[PDB]
Amino acid sequence: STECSNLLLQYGSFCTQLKRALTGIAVEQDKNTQEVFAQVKQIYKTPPIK
Amino acid sequence: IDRLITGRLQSLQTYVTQQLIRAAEIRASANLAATKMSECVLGQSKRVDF
Repeated sequence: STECSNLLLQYGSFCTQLKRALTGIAVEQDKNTQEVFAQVKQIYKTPPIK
Repeated sequence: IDRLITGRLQSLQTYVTQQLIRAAEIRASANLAATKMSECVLGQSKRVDF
């Protein structure tokens, strides 16, 4: 809708702030996954004899 | 003036809420730094990768 978009432009930078917060949330989850599992330098392999 | 007052109050409350969340994160990091100073500078640590 063009009229609603032009009326939404009269408000501040709210939707820049809500877009910036969710991107910071979404980038943070990859850091959470990286901090727990990627603690080992080399991908080790087990011997065939078990 | 009522419309402008409502908009500025909403913006300032958004700023205060974001500051509270950032302050909680900073306090958690400060507690971690205090624990690291107490356990690693003032003594020898047996915890792995601490």
